[PDB]
Amino acid sequence: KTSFGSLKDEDRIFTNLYGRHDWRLKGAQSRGDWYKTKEILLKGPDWILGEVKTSGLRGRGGAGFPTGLKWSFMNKPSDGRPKYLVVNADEGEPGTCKDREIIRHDPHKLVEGCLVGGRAMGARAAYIYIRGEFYNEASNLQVAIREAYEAGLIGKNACGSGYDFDVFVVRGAGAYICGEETALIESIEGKQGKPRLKPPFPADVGVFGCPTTVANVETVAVSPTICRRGGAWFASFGRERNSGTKLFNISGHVNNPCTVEEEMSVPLKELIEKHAGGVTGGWDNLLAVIPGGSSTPLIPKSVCETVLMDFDALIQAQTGLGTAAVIVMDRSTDIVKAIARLIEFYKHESCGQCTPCREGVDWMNKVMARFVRGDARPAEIDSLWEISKQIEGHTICALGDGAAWPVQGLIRHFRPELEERMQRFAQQHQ
Amino acid sequence: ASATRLIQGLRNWASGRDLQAKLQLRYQEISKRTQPPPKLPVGPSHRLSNNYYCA
Ligand SMILES: NC(=O)C1=CN([C@@H]2O[C@H](COP(=O)(O)OP(=O)(O)OC[C@H]3O[C@@H](n4cnc5c(N)ncnc54)[C@H](O)[C@@H]3O)[C@@H](O)[C@H]2O)C=CC1
Ligand SMILES: Cc1cc2nc3c(=O)[nH]c(=O)nc-3n(C[C@H](O)[C@H](O)[C@H](O)COP(=O)(O)O)c2cc1C
Ligand code: SF4
Repeated sequence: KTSFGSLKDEDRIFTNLYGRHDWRLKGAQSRGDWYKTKEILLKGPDWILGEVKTSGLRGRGGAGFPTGLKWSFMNKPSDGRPKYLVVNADEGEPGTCKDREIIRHDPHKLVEGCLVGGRAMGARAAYIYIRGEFYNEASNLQVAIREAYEAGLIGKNACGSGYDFDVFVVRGAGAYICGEETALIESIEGKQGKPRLKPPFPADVGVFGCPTTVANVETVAVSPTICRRGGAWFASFGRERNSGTKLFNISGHVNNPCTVEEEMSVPLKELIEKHAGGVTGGWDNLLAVIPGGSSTPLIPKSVCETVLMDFDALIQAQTGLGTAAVIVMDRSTDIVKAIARLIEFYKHESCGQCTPCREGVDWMNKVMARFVRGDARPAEIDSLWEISKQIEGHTICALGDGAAWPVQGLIRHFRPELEERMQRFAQQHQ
Repeated sequence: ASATRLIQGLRNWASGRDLQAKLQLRYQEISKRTQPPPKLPVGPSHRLSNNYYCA
């Protein structure tokens, strides 16, 4: 297959994505939710993990780790400790507003994903770590979990299979770093959201020291559709090692910002001009796109012309997919102001545990706040580059990467703009 | 240097050299005691990039 995207409505997994149907159980069973879940539960963990591994599902949290390989680490016998699934519903990332839509509009598919993933790894309970800001979505999901308990779907003898499974909802308290999986685990246990190191991975020591899998809402909710429709159906979309569909979020400077499910390797020009109405001012007006939300380095219009919106092609575009949160920035934007506001976001949302993030993100924000006005000289650009190279790979979790990589993308693609900004500073202020 | 030219001629005759070319007493030709303020340069390691210590 040569071109990707242009996905029909019969192959959309997230039907009722826009809330146009009833989100409750009577509408859910009219859309294929909770249908033949008993035949998924009776066929054991090995068949479910085989159907997920055949489907080629990479991690929809943003790093693309193989989700069948991630859930297969939990295929181990217990030694007194129970096992747990945690469904990361935090979603504190700018540009990223897809898992909130899954909570608000497709809740029963998320609870079915909790049940299928809990059978898949022998997980005893499901702690959906929802964001604290999503209170109306939290009560939305709680009414849906009440409808899932009263119909015998979750709880004692879940869906008639001889398997007992609970689904808990734990609200956060407004912290971006509680979306990172180890600080999420620390946030469940009643402490500050400070990340653990790796190893021990959460499959070894996770929540309360129990073996635990933290999986994103989008990679949890698609897994019953993976078990029902088959692995090869879900695998035929997107390129090789880029299987599945993805909930893109086109925000920023577009005419119609929107969350849209699309086939994986869709071109970005096709996506923005078809599903969002193009950049405000057309494709002529597009300056730079932050391809997947605030953690990945931006690429300009010259590279957005031909690039494919999956993991590996954007890695060839020296960026990351992340959450597939396309932030669009036209010609009339001071991009240094936007990147310095983004670094100010990464210093207001950083837990201050280890040295390079705690000191360097504040120091890069001070340098970028001087760069916005231009109160510096060009030799402080490359110094800043080294500061990113002294944060990337020296920290515990990947907020150091998420605060270094936009600075790297900005320097690498707009060094002449920074130089001309600071030299016109030095000529008009002295 | 304020010597009379009779004593100057006697002195240049007795030494056999041109002593007023090279006086060992210093006068107004030497430098001033109150100098302008300097501004010293910096070394080659005053750099903000590719300036790790192990190199
Ligand atoms: N989804 C969101 O809202 C956000 C996502 N991100 C993305 O997060 C990415 C980084 O995420 P991280 O989880 O910190 O890093 P990532 O490199 O490590 O790991 C992703 C997953 O791989 C699993 N994993 C990898 N090697 C493993 C092993 N040997 N044993 C067991 N499990 C293993 C981890 O359990 C983890 O869940 C960034 O690239 C960024 O784009 C960043 C901000 C927000
Ligand atoms: C600073 C930071 C914040 C993160 N926030 C979230 C988040 O809000 N929601 C999410 O699903 N993953 C978030 N992640 C990614 C998690 O580390 C992890 O990859 C994900 O929760 C589960 O991985 P999965 O793709 O296998 O489901 C964050 C990562 C980092 C480094
Ligand atoms: S680098 Fe920042 S986000 Fe990570 S453990 Fe340290 S303080 Fe936390």
